[PDB]
Formats: sequence, C-alpha cells, structure tokens
Amino acid sequence: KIDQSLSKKLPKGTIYDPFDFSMGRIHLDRKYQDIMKSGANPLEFYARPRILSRYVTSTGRIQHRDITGLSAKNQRRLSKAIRRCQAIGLM
Amino acid sequence: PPVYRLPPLPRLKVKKPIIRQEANKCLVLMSNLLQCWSSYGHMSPKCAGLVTELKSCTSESALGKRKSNINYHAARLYDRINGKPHD
Amino acid sequence: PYPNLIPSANDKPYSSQELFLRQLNHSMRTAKLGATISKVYYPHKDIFYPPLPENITVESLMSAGVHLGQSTSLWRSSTQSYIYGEYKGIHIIDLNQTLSYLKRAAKVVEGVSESGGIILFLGTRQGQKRGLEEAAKKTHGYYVSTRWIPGTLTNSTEISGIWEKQEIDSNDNPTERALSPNETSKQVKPDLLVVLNPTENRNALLEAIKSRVPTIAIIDTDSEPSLVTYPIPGNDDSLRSVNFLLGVLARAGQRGLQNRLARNNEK
Amino acid sequence: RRIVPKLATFYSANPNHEDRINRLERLLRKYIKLPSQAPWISFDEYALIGGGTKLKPTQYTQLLYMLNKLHNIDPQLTNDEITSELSQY
Amino acid sequence: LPKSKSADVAAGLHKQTGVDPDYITRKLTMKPLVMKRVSNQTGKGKIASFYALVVVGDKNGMVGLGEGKSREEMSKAIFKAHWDAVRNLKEIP
Amino acid sequence: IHVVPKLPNSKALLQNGVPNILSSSGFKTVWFDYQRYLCDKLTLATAGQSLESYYPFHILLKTAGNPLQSNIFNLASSIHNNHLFVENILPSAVEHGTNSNAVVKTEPSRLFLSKIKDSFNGSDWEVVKEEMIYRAENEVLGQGWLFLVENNEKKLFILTSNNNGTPYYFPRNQSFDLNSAISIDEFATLKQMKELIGKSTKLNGKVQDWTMPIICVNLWDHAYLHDYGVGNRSKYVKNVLDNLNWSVVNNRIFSGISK
Amino acid sequence: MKIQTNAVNVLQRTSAYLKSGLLKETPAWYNVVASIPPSTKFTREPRFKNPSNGHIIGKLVDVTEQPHANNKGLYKTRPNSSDKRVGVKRLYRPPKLTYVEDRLRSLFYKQHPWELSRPKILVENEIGDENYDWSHMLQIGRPLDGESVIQRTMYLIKTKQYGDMVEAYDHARYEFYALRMQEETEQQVALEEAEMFGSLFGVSAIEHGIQKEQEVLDVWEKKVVEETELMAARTS
Amino acid sequence: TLAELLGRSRIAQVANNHKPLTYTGKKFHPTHQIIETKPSTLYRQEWGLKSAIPSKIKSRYLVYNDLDTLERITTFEPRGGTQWNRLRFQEMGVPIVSNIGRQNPFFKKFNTEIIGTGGLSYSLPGKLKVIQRTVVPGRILNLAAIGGFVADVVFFQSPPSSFNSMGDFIRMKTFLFEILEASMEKNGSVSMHARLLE
Repeated sequence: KIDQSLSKKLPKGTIYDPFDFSMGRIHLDRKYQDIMKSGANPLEFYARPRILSRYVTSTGRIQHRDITGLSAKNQRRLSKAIRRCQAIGLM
Repeated sequence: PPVYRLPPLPRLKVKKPIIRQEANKCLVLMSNLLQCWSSYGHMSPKCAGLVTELKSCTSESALGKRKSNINYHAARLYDRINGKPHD
Repeated sequence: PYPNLIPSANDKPYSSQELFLRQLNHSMRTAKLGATISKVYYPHKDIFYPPLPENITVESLMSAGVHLGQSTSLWRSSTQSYIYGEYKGIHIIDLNQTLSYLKRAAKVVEGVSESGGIILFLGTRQGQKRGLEEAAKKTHGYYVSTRWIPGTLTNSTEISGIWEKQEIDSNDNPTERALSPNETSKQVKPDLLVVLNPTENRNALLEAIKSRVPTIAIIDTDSEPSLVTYPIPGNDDSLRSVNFLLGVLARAGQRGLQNRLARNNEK
Repeated sequence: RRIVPKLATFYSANPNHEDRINRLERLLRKYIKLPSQAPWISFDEYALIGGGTKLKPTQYTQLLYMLNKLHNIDPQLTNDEITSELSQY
Repeated sequence: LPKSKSADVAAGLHKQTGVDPDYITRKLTMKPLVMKRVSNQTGKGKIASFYALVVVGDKNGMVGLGEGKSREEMSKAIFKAHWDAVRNLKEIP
Repeated sequence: IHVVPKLPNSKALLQNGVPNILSSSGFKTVWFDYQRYLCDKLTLATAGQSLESYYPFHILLKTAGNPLQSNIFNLASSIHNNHLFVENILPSAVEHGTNSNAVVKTEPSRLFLSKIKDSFNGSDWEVVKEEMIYRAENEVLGQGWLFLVENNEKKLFILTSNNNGTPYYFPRNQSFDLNSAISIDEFATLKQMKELIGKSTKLNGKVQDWTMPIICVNLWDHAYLHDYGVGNRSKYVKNVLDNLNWSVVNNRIFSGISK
Repeated sequence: MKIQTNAVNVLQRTSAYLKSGLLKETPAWYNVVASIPPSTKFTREPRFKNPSNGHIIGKLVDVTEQPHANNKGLYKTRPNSSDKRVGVKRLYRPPKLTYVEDRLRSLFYKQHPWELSRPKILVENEIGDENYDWSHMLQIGRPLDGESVIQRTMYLIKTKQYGDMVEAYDHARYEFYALRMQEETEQQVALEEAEMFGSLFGVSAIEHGIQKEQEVLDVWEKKVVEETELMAARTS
Repeated sequence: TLAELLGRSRIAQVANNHKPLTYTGKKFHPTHQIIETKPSTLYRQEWGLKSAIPSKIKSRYLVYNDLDTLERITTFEPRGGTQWNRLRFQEMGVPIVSNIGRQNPFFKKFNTEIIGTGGLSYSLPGKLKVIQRTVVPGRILNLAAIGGFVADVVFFQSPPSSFNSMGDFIRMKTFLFEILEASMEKNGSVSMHARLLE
C-alpha cells in the first residue's frame, strides 16, 4: 500500500510517458499547479449576496489581484457589489 | 496576468541560499528530554528510554556536530536572462 | 598502413583486429555505389567545399540560415535599413542586401590576401573552433577560437611578444633565417580582422578601430552596424550560417592566395 | 621576405598550448574509428614546453584527456604517427 | 649586446604602434600645457601624483593632446604624456 | 534525392548490353526502371527523414530494428542488393588499348579457389554453380536473390537470400519461408536466433555479424519472369552463373592488409 | 552605441599618417579598402511597400476618392483623426509578413495534430533546386507533411481547379488522407510479410515502451523507499 | 521573392503555437510539432532554430515555441518524443470506429469539430494483421496504459492476487492485453479496453 504524494494517476484518457511515470514528474506538476470572470457586470449582483460570497477570504475580506485575478474593472465592480451588498441588507 | 520584469541590478545572486540541514540532531534529543522532563520530573522513569539517546550525542563531541552553487549560475545567466535593450 | 598486424593464420577465426580492415575495404571501394543520397546538405560541406564569391545566391543564404534575425524585442533600431520585416517575433534580414554586403566583404579578403595580408578570423561562440581554424588554413591566415585576450592588438608588445615570429617569403615559405631579438620584438599587426560574433567581442572591434586596422564582421538585428569597416548582414547565432559566410570569405581569400602564389611562379 | 608568426594560434591567450592540443585533436579525428581496448609529463614539465606561466590547470587536464584517449587505441591498431606524437609527453 | 627623452618615447611606440621613430623625434614639438600635482587620500597616507597634458604635433597639420600621471616624478609623467599624445595624433583640417 | 548510379559504358547497354547475360531489354525493366521506381520509392520514403542523408546501404543496416520501418528497409535492401547484383552481372570491360577489351576475365581468382575449397569441404566452385541452382530452386517460392556470403568464419559460404533479405544482418536474412511450414530443426535455428539476437542488441548492439555478401543473383520476377521466362527461372540463373566478372568478386574478399 | 566615426574611416585616418611620417610603410590592406570604399551612410532608409501581403505603405484615402456612405449609412466628407495623424514612422516601421497559407498551415495542424507529432524536415536543404510541380501532393525530395497540403491548395486557388480556399484545401485534404491510408497499409505489409519471411526483431515499439518505462520504475521504487519511510520516523 | 522564399520556409512550414511547454492539463492530443535533426547537425550543434541548441541537449528531437525571446535564448524543450506514442499505436494495430464515415471514410466548410482519427490512424478499419489482435502488453493503472494509451482492464473473473502480486507496482508491472478497441471522443481523446490475461 502507498502514500499519495508518490504516485501519479494519469487518467486513461491521457498519454503516459516513461518519464511521466516518475517522481520528478510528480514534483514538476505540483510546481505548475467563474461567471464573473466570464464578463457579467459584477455590480449588477449588487444584491444576490450568494454570487458575491465567492471571491471572499471568508473573513469579510476581498482578495488582492494575486488570487482573484479578475479584470481590474471586473474585480473593482465585484468589490463595489460586495460593498453595495453590505448596504443592501443581505450580506 | 503574470508579468514582472525587473530593473537592471549589479547582479542577481541569491542571499543565503537555504539548502536545508536538519537541526542539530542532538538539539532535538535534548529538547525531548525537557519535553518529557517538564512533566514526570527529572530523569523521568520514562526518560530512561530517552537520555539513552542524549548520551553519545555528547561523549566524544558534546556537540555531535560542532553548500549551494546558484551565485555563478546567476552571474552567468543574468546578462542573458535580463531583457536589457541593445547597445 | 598497418604495422601492428598478425594476419590471424590459417584456421584462426577472422582476427577481430583486422576484421575491421575488411569493413574499411568494404568502404573505400565497394562502399554504397548501388544507391547514393544526392541533392542533400551535410554539416560536412561549406567549411570545406564553399561557394566562390560570385556563386552566391539569396536562396543559398536563406537555406544556410543567414536570414533569421534576433527577436522583434531586442532590435538595436540602428538597422531599419538592413531589416526586411518581422516574422514569428523574429526580424528577417534583407538578404538581397546581405548579398551585396557579402560580395564586397569577400572582395576585401581576396585583395588583402593578394597583398601578403595578415588576416586573423575571430569567433568565440561554441563550435567555430574548426570552421575558423580551417578558414585560416586555406588563406594561410591566423585564427582565435577562445575569448580575445583584451589588449592583443593595442598592448601587443606585452600580451604577444612571448610567442615567436617566422620570416615568411611571397610563397609563405619559412625563410628559415634568424630573427634578431629586437626584430622579432615588435608589433605584428593584422591587416583585416574578421569578426564572427561582433555582439560580444567589441574589445577587439574597438581596439582595431583604434589600431587603424580594417575589420569585417557578421552584424545581426542587434549588433551595431558601425563599429566595423564592412558590415555583412547575417545571423550570428546558428553556426551553419556563420560557416556559410565565413566559408565564402575563406574561399575568396584562397583564390587571392592562389593568384598571389602564381605571380611568384612567373619569375 | 616577410616576418610572420609561426603558430596559427599566435594571437590567442596561450598559443603554444593551443597548437599542441590541435595536433592531438587532428590525430583523434583521423583515428576516431579505431577501437579503444599513464606516465604523462607533469604540469610543470608541460609548462616548460607549453605555455609556461600562461599554462592553466584546465588546459593541462584537457591535454591529459587528449593524450589518454589516443593512448587507449588498441595497441594492435595503433599507428607510428600517433606514437611519435605521444612520445613527447 | 645592448629631446632624448623624446627619443625613447618614440622608440617604444615604434616597437609598439608602428609610428615611425624619426617623425616623433625630429618633426614634433611636445609643449606641456597643464602640469599640476593632484593627490589621492589613500589610507596609507595622502598620496600625491603628477597629471600632465603635453600637446605634441608637427606644426604642419597634425596635433595630439596626451595626458599623463606618475607618483614619482613630474618629468616621468611628462614622458608618459608625450607617449599618450604621439599615440593620439589627429589631422586638423 | 538519390541518383540511380550510371552503369559502366551504359552507352552500349542502351541498345547493346551484357554479353550472354542480356542485350538491352533486361536492365530497361530493372536498372533503368525497377531500380529507379524503388530508388524513388525510398527517396520518397526518406523525404523529411534523417534516413536519407546517409546512403541507403547505411540505412539498410540502420533500419534493422523498429520493424515498423521494414517497409522502407526491405526496399532499401533491394536497392542495395540490386547494385551488388548489377556489379556481378556488370560486363565492366577494361578500357585503354583503344581496341575493345579481349575479356581476358580472371576466372575464379586464386584466393577464390581456396575460399570455396574450404567453404564446401574440398569441392570445386563450378560444382557449386549447379549446387547453387539446386539451392535457389529449392529455397524460393516467389521473389528473392542469390548470394555468395563470406563470414568471420572465412567459410565464404552461400546464403538462401529470399525476396529482399539482409545479406548482412543475420536476424533479417529472410531465409526461412515462414509461409512454407519448416522442419522443427529450422525452428531450432529460429529459437537460437530469438535467443542469439535477444542478448546481442540487449546491450545496444544488433548482432555485429560481418556476414559480407559476395555474388548476388536477383530472383525477383524482373530477374527471370521479365525476359527469360517462368520455368527458365533456373535457366536464367544458368547463363549468369556460367560467367561472372571476377574483378568485382576479386575485390569482394578481405584478401589483404591496409592500416 | 552611437553611429561611430572611427570605424569606417580607417583609410582617411591612415592616409593622414601615411602623408606625414607617423607611418613609413602603408598598411598592406591600404589599397583594398580604397578599391572597395566602405558604405558610410547609416541612414534609417524608409520602406514604401510590404514585401509580402503586397499592401501599400504610403497612401491616404483622400475623401474625394470615395463616395459610398459607409456601411454605417453615412457619407463622410471631412478627413478623420487618424486620417490626419502624421503616420511617418509607419513608413520606416517594418511591415508584418502576413500569409493566408500560414493560417491554412495552423488550420491543418489543428485539424490533424498527429501531423505535428510526425517528424518534419524543418532543416531546409539547398532551397534553390526545389521547383516543385504541385498539381500532385507528392514531390521527389520533399517528404509528406501538412506543408505539402498547404502548397497544394495554392494550385487549386491559383490555377483555380477548385473555388475558394476552404473548398480547395479539403479537395487536397482527402488527397492527403489517401496517401496516408496507403502508407499505413504499406507500413504493416513490410512487417507482416517480413514477419512471415525469416525475420527476427531485437526490440519493437512495445519493447522501448516497456524497457524505458520499467527503467523509470527503478528510480520511483527506490525513491518511495526514503519518502514513505522517512515520514514514519518524521511522525512516530 | 524574399517573402516567397519565407512562404516556403521550413520555419513557417511549422505553425506557431504558444501552448505551455509544461501543460499540466490532462493531455490527449499533442501540443507542438517535434523538430527532427540528422545526427550530423547534432554534432554540428545545428537545429535550424534562431539560436543553436546547447550541446547539453543530446536528443535528435526537440520542440520549440519561440525561435528566440527577450531572455536572449530559444524557448524549447528537448523532451519532444510523441514519435514514440503514435508509433506504438501502430505497434498496437487497432482501428477507431470514427462514428459513421458517410462517403469519405472519415467524412467530417471547416472540419474543426470531429477532425477524425487525428492522424492517429490511416488504415482500413478491418484487416487480418485481426487474429484476436496481438495481446499488446500494457501497464495496468489500477485502466491500463498500453503503448502510451490507457485502456480499461477487463477479465473473465476479477483476479485480486494478480494485483496483489504487483502490490503497489501495478503500473510498474506490464501485462499483455487483447485490446478490445479504442475511440476518439470529439475532444480528440482515445478511450480503449484491455484484456488482463490473469
């Protein structure tokens, strides 16, 4: 029986390679490991406190554009929608 | 998205490139004594099965134990990786 | 040519020290006359059997890679005159010009070589150790493969007085005569310093300018077409390219060397 | 007549050493197909004929490598020219 | 078996640059322009030196401004400066 | 691209040809068509493939494993075999003296006399000529070639080359007719070969067998069916075996020393 | 750097020394660089037409050279902003070598990704002797590739054997498939036949596929020998 | 013309593609075209790229995305080796239903969707190599990677001892499988079935 961190499990669909079957490969992968992101006025969701609940550090905190990575406009409107939702009773 | 070019630098060496070496293996051994001496008292009736380890850690060398090559890699692959304009 | 040979004997099974000589006879002789690959470039070519200065063509250059330039991101604007356009983020060189530039370049070498010229081909990217050595082999020129000792030309009577100098005649025949201390102790200036990787050998280019010595190089889409007497638009990177261009210059030199060693025969 | 340098490597850093290496390299290319199956001159000894003060450790190691490989050519297939070139060292 | 200051200045460059000795010793005039005494604050004691700009040229159509520097003698730097100038001769239109 | 090699004085062959062997005709359906057809077929297979920069004879050996390349390999060998075939059937008349060569052909060369003597145990080469015909007639069911073959055992033996087998690479000589059921004893050789090669290349080395071929006689339809005929398959072999320019065969045996 | 002077001006420089006395004997090369004077102009010469898409670089649509209200139903009369934004740098700017054939290349390789997987002879051999009759998707020397399909669709759009680019390419697309289909059978025939005619094989595609793979397993097995175990001590 | 020359350039014969050279995403179809080099060029250190490939590379097959880049290097991974997988498909000798081939065997203005075998197959579906295929050995994932193509292992009866025999080295162990068959989902993915002979 064996630990997870040591056994790639490529799905059958893919193309397994001799190297692919190696630990090096496992490490490699790790290293290289959204309707809002799609393009919907994030502000329009000024209420729906459900959608906004997403891009939230789960501590009433929005995220720096290192995680959210949403468009400047999308993220700022998402942030505005969250702030507006705070005003709109729900969330 | 990802993108962060740097400004030219004297050299892109690395500071103390941390290779990683386990903490004085003895330091862990002595620590566990005080991690089983705080409770059970000194030379715990259990620590007998512990001091057995911190013994030779000292003995000949009270301190059982009294690098990296990236700086040249950097020195050689910076005047190439840096996207400086021509000249 | 096999002094250390003991032709097995009579029953002895083919000696595996000479069995190979059978394969050698199986080569130069029978070899593979039945089917012979033709119309195919070989890295072996160029460096040895190169195009005479007049035999060059745009296609020959495009094939040898004397066109692919640096990226459309590292372009010293100083060559909007030698660039032909951008492709796949690479600035393709106007080989039409490269030809004119190579034509002239070759001319200088031949003329120089026809005048006891001291050529010194310089290249430092990896691989040119032979192409260059062989290049000077033909023109009886001189070559440098490693880094260029900064100071070779200007600070000569210090960096290069340990090495000895030979008195050569018009047929390049060592005179086999004594050269006095002071006589052999001076300056042996080159009369045509060819550079093959200008991008990173300026120390030589700048020195030669201040050494009143003509230069001939292989500018790219990055090297500055100005620090050299005869710039030759080309691709500094790949070695097939350089070896093609160097080759053309080399044979241009050889022909002159030939023509020169021929006047001597008239008398 | 013309006064001219003897070695084609003249202008390089350590010209004599480079010239010495070139002959060995030529030999190796010539007899590159010949199948392969100790008392070489010292660094200081090599310097006196080679570069002298301009001789570097890396250059010496390269020279040793060149000689050793040539020597390794199966004694039965070896040439007179190769042995003459190695005689020096 | 083995102006006079100039004789050497030239000989050296003859053996080095290729300029003809005779021209340097008989067809040039080195006339010093600035002969000061700069100095450096080395920790091993304030060290002095002798910067010197000695213009040498053939009063026909060739001038060269050469600088120089020594810590021993001012004239020693002038010799060096004659050198840097005979080395940097340039035709004046 | 590759280039069908020009035949010595093809000038005659164009309308004349090899005395006895063939007038013009023959090579018209072989060297000047068959050879080109597959020479191009290979040149077309070589397109875009390293296998080409090197002479197809080199490729013939190269294309030994990766049987998935056999298509090219079989053709490749045929290309190589044919030229060897033409060389044996090459008139290769001597030049100079202006007057047409008096064909003082050196017959079985001195060395050849002893070579066969040991090869066939104190037997005459001419004796082998028909023995050869016997072997070929009873070692082929369709296409192939005939092949005198010198071995490291200096037994200058003859191999049952078939369709387009590798006269060198023992593992691919194409001798056993897998189509015609073989006696368990040949299977023994097969078993050996399975094992023999199984370990040879096992260290990155296809059996380094210096099984150098010597005399080639195409047994493809073009060889006999083209002109001589059907039952004349053996009869065609007859005239060919009757006379073979030895100059080439003289230089097909590691007889002397060099370097 | 900056257009230097003391590089292409050596003869001028030596001449002076040669006329004065700094030099006594002319540098041999002297004559050569006289016979072949050095190109000194380093002008950023301008461009006027794109070497490829045949486009023109240097024209303005004077309004009169137009009368149909734009699709945006509107007769424009006054010149527009860009239409007055001095575009001189554009002339010097090297134009893009746009080729519709390149799109077809990518299109075919996208539709046939295995063609990309197929080894291609990118190394160009003496491109000079390559006149190729492309009415057939096969040529002596040039191997089979999606590039052939592209150079093929050209006849069908140049000669006009077919109609538009899409239809043209497909006509050859099926032409390619056939050559590939026949090749596939040919490939198997060599073996099958050779397999049934005295042929032994040291290693096959399945063999490299297993040996190299099993080799890799050597490393992984040993590796987990440290990782999994080291954690037991790392946690016990 | 300069362009005409480039329009036929082998460099352009290769299309552009900036797909990552790591592609951690599940892979079914290849991402780039491998560049083959004759051993000759390899010693000459010539690969036809903007910059020469470092001698460190000893392969004759590499994949390139950027002839050259700001970093003054060519972005290439010498691990281009699909040449093996596809060939192994031939080593496996099994055809793909390819839905229904109306008229044209692959049938289909632009055939972007349902491209077809995807150059994984150009042989007549039915042939007699089928003779029960050729039980190609495969590496059981638990699914079994046969010739670089995973095929779900099937058997008359579940053999736990077989899996126990290889223990955790089930993938390390290779078992011959009479491939049932394979198929190319429109996403260019091959799904196949194995025959664990245990």
